[PDB]
Amino acid sequence: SMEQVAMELRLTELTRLLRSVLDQLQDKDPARIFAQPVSLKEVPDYLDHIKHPMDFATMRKRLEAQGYKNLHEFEEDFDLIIDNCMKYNARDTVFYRAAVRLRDQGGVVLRQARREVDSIG
Repeated sequence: SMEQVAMELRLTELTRLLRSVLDQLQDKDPARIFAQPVSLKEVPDYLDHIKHPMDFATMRKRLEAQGYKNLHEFEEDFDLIIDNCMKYNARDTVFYRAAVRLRDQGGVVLRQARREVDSIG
């Protein structure tokens, strides 16, 4: 149906806007602390601590499959990245600190992304 195509075009254009958002957020992580999944070979206890691991590569795979239906879903995954790290790592660590800085800087980007998604529909 044409209605199904039109919905698919809207998902495509959301995907485009979320790719730009993802790029901008990842630039706020110049150390690449959040680029890849935590390795269970190197942190074998991780899944005892953190139930839903997340990282930028995993988000990018979901994005390229058009797997985010709305901005809320994408924000949920970004928040997991930050929140997971702030639980596993202590306040005095480079990891925790990196997460705080990513959260603070990413807020700016997400605030305007929300206006854009609402505005364009």
